[PDB]
Amino acid sequence: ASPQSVRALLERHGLFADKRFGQNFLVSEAHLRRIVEAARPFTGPVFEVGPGLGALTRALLEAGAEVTAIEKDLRLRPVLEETLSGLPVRLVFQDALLYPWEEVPQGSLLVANLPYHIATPLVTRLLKTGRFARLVFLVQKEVAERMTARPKTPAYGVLTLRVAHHAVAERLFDLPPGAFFPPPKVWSSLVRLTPTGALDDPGLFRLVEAAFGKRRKTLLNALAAAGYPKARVEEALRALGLPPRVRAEELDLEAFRRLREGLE
Repeated sequence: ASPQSVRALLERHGLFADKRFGQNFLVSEAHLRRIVEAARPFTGPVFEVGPGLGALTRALLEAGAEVTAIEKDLRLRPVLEETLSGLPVRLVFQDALLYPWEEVPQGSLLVANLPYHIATPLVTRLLKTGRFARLVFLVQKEVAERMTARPKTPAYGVLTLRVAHHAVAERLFDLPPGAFFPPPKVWSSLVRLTPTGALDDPGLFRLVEAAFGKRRKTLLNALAAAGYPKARVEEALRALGLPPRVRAEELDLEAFRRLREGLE
């Protein structure tokens, strides 16, 4: 609710949160409301990864969502059981990487608060299922930048292309450190993904992973390192009108698909 509310709730449960705690709790009601708005309409059940103290959980329920809140930090069990007491919510303590995503109804909604820098494993797991109608991510600003990056920019990489393959992305707004307690060192952002129904293309992503394997290598050399024969790659690049020493970061999703087809 605000820094003293949170601190007092955590202390009741013998917890101390500073910048090392592992998460950052929403204390901004204005931002809370905007997040609920981003997730509408509630046309499928919501799976909320990282409920924190349950602030968003409560707001989602009040807006008519059905929510399954999935929390990795077992220390928050007494806190959430209290804050969610008497509410129609399912509370699960589990690493979201292990949650049975293949069980969720097709058309479900995913809302995830992922405060850390490397979000790629989980985002990839969720998108590969093809089971969500909408995914809303509250992430570090730099992660949102990667998810929505243009070619030839610092943020551009495998995660950009994974997102683009499965979904249309929107960076909706940023959130300052002061919206959270403890305040994080970086700004956060809210990103909405609307899946297209595209499922994995595993051969495409073996190529894309290889292409971005080493930052300061040409695409030719990066693919050679993963066992794509240079002679075959050279020819494929020639056929596409690409520079012989073109770099992975210069290629868009369409170009990666054409390259993959060329090599097959």
